[PDB]
Amino acid sequence: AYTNSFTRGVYYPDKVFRSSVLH
Amino acid sequence: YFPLQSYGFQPTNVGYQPYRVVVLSFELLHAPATVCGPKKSTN
Repeated sequence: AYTNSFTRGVYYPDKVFRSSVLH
Repeated sequence: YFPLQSYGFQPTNVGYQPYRVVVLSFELLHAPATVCGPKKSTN
């Protein structure tokens, strides 16, 4: 069987804080 | 080729001697530090 993942499985790429930004 | 070989390390041998090696690998990261050079923290 299968299912759609949608937008699941994103993770923080590095241990740096960033805010109000597109990376 | 065959899976392993043995060194003929004999006391009479100079590049044919056994050399010990240590590689120190440094984990520079955005994680918290835990291995640090001796340097006193100020206020």
